Amino acid sequence: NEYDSDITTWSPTGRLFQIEYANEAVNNGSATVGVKGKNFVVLAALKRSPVAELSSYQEKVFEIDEHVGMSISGLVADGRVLARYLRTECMNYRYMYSNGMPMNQMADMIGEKHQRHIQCSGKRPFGVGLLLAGYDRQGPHLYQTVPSGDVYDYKATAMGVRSQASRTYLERHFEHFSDCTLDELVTHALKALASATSEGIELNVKNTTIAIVGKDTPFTIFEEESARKYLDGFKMRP
Amino acid sequence: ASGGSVIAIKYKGGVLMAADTLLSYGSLAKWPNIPRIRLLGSHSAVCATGSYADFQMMAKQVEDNIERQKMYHNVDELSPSEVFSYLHRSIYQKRCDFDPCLCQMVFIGVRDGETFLAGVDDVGTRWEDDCIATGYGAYIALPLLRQALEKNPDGLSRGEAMRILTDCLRVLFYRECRAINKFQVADAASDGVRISEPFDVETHWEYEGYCFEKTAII
Repeated sequence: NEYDSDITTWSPTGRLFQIEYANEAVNNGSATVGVKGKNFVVLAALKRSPVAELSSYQEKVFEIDEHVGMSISGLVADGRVLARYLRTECMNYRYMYSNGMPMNQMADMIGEKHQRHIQCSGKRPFGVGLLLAGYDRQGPHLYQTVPSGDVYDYKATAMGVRSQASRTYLERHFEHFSDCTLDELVTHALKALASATSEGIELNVKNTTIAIVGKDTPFTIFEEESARKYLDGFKMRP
Repeated sequence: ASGGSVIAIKYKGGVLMAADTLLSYGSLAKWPNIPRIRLLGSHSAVCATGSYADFQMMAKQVEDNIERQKMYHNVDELSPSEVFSYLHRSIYQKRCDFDPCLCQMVFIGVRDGETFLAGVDDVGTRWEDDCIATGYGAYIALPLLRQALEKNPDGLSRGEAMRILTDCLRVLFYRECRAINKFQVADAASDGVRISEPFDVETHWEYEGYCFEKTAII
């Protein structure tokens, strides 16, 4: 196989192998699950567990503005490159029009920023996938970006290592999300997330982040302190 | 070329912006039949005092931005306050380059109840009231509008505000040199901005104190 040496080489079957490799970087990151309701969006990310006494803590969830937010998966050293740009652009927009940038415009910005990096020789595709969570005049939006540059407006999604089981759970309850309320949304999201962890590991405040953004609710991250309202009572009931 | 004065007032439910339809070249009344009220998007309208080239360029630059934004992406069109904010930021940015946009603008707009009326200078100053006026209308017209507002703060009616708009346009015609008696009134209600056909306000020049014998300095 000599047709993956560069990002600017087409295989005889019209494939870009560097991008098909970059997708494997997302398929091996920490699992995250996003669930979009009628008035709220809930992201639930599974961080790294403490080794019996010691707590390694890495920022996967980011706030981009009062109404936006994003959970990355894959190489974080690219997620920060994109979060700096998204923050800069939502600020350049709130400075001109003095209002929050609409999601349908920010998703396209992310798409173009990705695509600009998959067409030249001295570049490489971002090996990081995003879960955008926003709210504007038109209501809650949940996107998902891939390394190839696509953007998908989702109703409920999950990505990361062994996220196929999270999707297999979500593809049974995703028809009733427009009616379940906030607590029910965060419970659906946590139940879907805990379905991607290892065998003998369960969800608890130590290894879970819960971000929420809705109509009257700015983007709030939830770590150990107040995650207990949604996390301390939680059982993976089969 | 340069426009005249603009006045504008909020009534119960909408905005009214009146402006004379004339462009002057210094002291010469050059073009008396041109429209000075532009309207941007489907909710807002603008009218500028002073140089016409600068207003013509700025209004074009902020009308390209609205339609593109709405056509490219599936988003709602910009509210009045946001397109005015963009107007203000662009005027200030042109001023920092010593490339001023030498025209005081009055900006009106209505979107589903939240009625908006603002004004922006050319140095970057912006403000918002229940009555705006640029050019000489800030001295002659504005006091009358302010009194007609405060004599009943509950909110004027549409006819009761059109009356005072005519009464101030009359004085602006009397006491402003570079002005003519053919105005236009853009009325912005919930449906959207609507520019009226040119009309003329009646005058009075038959005081007895103007008789030839009396005004005589023999």
